[PDB]
Amino acid sequence: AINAPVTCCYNFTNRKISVQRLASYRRITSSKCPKEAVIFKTIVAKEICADPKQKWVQDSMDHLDKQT
Amino acid sequence: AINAPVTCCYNFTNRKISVQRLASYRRITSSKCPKEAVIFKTIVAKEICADPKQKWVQDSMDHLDKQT
Amino acid sequence: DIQMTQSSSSFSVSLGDRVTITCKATEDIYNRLAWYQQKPGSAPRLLISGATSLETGVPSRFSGSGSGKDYTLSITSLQTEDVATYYCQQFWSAPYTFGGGTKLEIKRADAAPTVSIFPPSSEQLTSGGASVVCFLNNFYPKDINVKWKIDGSERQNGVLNSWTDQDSKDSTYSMSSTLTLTKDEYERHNSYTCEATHKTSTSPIVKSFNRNEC
Amino acid sequence: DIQMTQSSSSFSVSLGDRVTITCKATEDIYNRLAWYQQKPGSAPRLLISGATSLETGVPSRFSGSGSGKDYTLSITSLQTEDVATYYCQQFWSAPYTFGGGTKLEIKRADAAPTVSIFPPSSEQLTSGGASVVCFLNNFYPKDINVKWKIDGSERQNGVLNSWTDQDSKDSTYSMSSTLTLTKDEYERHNSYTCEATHKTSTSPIVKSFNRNEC
Amino acid sequence: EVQLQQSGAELVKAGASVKLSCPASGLNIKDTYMHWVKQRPEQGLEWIGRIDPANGNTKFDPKFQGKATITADTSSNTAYLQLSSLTSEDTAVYYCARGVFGFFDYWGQGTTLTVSSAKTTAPSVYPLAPVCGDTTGSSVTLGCLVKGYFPEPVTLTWNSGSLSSGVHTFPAVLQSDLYTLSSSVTVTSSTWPSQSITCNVAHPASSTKVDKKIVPR
Amino acid sequence: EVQLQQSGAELVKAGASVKLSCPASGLNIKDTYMHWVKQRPEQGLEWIGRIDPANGNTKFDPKFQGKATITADTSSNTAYLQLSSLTSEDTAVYYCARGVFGFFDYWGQGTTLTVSSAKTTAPSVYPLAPVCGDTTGSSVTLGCLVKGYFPEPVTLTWNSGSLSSGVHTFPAVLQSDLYTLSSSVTVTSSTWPSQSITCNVAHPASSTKVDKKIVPR
Repeated sequence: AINAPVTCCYNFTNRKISVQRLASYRRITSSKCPKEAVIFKTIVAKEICADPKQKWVQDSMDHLDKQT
Repeated sequence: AINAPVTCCYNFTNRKISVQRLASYRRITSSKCPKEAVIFKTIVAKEICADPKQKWVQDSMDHLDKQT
Repeated sequence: DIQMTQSSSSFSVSLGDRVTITCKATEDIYNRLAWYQQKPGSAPRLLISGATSLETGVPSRFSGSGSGKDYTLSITSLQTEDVATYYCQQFWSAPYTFGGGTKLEIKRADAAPTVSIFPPSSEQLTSGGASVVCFLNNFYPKDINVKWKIDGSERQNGVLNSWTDQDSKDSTYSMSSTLTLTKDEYERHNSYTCEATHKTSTSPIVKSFNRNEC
Repeated sequence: DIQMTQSSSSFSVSLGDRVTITCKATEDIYNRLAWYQQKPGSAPRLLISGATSLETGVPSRFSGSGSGKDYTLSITSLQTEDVATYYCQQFWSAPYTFGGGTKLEIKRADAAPTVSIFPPSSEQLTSGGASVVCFLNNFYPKDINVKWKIDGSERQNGVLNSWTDQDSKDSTYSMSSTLTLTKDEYERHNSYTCEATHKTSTSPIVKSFNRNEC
Repeated sequence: EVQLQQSGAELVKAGASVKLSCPASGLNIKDTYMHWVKQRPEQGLEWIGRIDPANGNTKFDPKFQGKATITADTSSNTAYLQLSSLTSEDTAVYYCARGVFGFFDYWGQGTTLTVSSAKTTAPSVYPLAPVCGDTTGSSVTLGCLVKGYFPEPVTLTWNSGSLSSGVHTFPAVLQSDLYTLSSSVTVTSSTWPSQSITCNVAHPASSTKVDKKIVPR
Repeated sequence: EVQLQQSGAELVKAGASVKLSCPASGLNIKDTYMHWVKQRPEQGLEWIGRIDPANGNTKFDPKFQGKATITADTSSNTAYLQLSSLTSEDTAVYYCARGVFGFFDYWGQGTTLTVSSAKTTAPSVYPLAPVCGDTTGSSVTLGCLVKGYFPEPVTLTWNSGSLSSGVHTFPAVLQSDLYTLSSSVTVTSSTWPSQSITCNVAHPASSTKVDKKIVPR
């Protein structure tokens, strides 16, 4: 349990992502990371780090959450 | 591509793992991590960080690699 | 705003069994619920977020689930360190709001309170004040009622009460009731009584003393 | 030890097409193969490890695959910056060993060399030395042969040659051949010839000069 | 790791204003949202507002607009909570916490704010001994009434701490701007008044320490 | 990020020994394996050995046992490669690299080691001009023979660098312990000897700079 790996974000995509391209998201909060972040999973399983504070990032989360 | 998340290891299991418990392993080498590490995937999909330098860790790798 | 409510504000439980705490949202919150634990002298501790995500340093016996508007926290083989208050919180939309909380207490056999009454000390009388103190110690369950009677009449003014949390050792509770009145009022009457009403007896426990005699 | 070998040590290619480099291990190495790129003035750069894993800063047009003892590196839409030498390396068991390398060169039309011959300068003769220099410039393909003849005889001693890498601009190659001999030997003969043999002609190109006359 | 420090305690007159501070270490408040939460024994936990130290924007629960002012300093990595024209309804415990998403994974130990007009006042220690009719059971109970002090806390022990079993020290209560507290200890009849029983009351704020021997009658 | 620095260049007599150093920054060599690799134009890349800076253990390719000694210093975060009783067979480029797994993701720019007995020697610059029969084409070619210097490098330019097209500067070659190099430039008949053409040879090691005007005849 304590020796599990931790995934972190070292960069934030600077280009917004279409919601029709998103499949799911993860919340990164480990103090082991440089900072809290959001990881988007695209339709094709690609992972992308985004800034939790940007309006579109929050609007996406709200959408994926309200989704099925 | 540049904004993909990076998985790192912040601890190394201090207890050896039975090879009959292992399913696969990953090599962690990103300079973004504190140091190079090995991530073991157990029969039940659990992930465990281990030290690349320990004999059993290397013997495991050799085994999983020579495996199918 | 979204209102969060919890089934109950208290549960008497046993070490070792399974405990379930329930939360109900005023409207769907899409798994954006968090659970916290809080002990008497510190900030709340995050245990679970996203309704299911367990914080790293949190024991695996804790788990949560649910959806839409109904969520539940579950603790298996309850440990003594697990006795505390649990709060659910929603983070779907501001203003963020918490549940009223559920306090866990450990169950034990009934125990009548040990009642002791004390007249004002001489030191205090010298300053014009007159305080009658009464301790109701090591009783269970926690509910109890104290009533004061002067010469036979019930008084309600000048009484200050304080209670202690469940004792980590014997699991009982304690209370202190103080009747405070001017030295002149104090000397104006004679009999001072303290009355405890508690599950342990149909008749209340009475302790008293006459001001005149010793 | 495990011996690694590559299909060829060189390939002439075109910007834009697909390029494949092959590696063959002396014995199964269970995908523990790595690929490196190296340019004329620096250390090799890791591109791929684990036979398939692409290093982060590496362009997606690079990829590798294979198993057991046979592996291959593939580069799509070759870029000019991609022209370099590629090495495969095994890390299954020590001693770790690399392939002999495969150098990529850009293909272009044939080009005969431009031959120029130079007699020893006066400055050098003053020191007892005598060097005849010969440049064979901007020719393609890279293979070329220079032969020296004194008065008509072929000489092989005292000749030092140097070649340049493919020119980033015209894609040709160049060579310098120097015949060095004691000033006394130099003055002992008369005719000094330089002969270039190259794909561009059945007959070799000849440049010469007589020591006596100017 | 991440750790938040808080002012600890504050005593302010009704009508006045106060500014609580919460210094962070182990993280950069620029990268997150800093929140403040109010907690009262009776009405529980209440989210007040948040601030994005990166741009200085805030979000409040309308219920606190014009009473609460959240501000931050990225250089000192500190968050602030200003409360204006305080009333007794404002006295409570204030926590600051981190949480870009809305829940709070890191908290400060909290700062207690008591809205009073009281002044630092030494306590009065009164002994609690049984009467004449009281002295028959197997175990006897003595007590201590610590009254009229401010502000909190007033630690208390018996026989310099070598008498710990059977000790009940009750929480303090506000009695018209002054705190009152009591402690009881139970020993066996044989040990009292044969053995000496004393309570030791300490009130750091007034640099006072008081010992009161419990004597019969 | 991770970056390895290397001695750069070394000149040692045959039979002597040498110690190359590779300082690391951006990572801690304790956490990994530090390797050394030899490279020669002819025989390519060769893994020599590795060291675990944590315990000081080494692993060598038998072919280098008793000729190569790998050592490290966790404090200075430096790796070392010692070579004994050097021979010409030892002159090559030596790289040090990181790689707990066996492949090498981080390399040092490399240190060239030349096994010679030569001494720092200034170069001799000789002009290269056409003969009488040579002076008919549309473009003419002039050259420069830089001979007898040591050690490398000897930069070279034409007309202080304002003559760059048609310039071919060939790699240096060892001629009995002394380097020889040449450069050719091609211009148009009209510009020479009308315009002045000069080669500028620099040899940092001997603090020399030489300009040689190319004059006919």
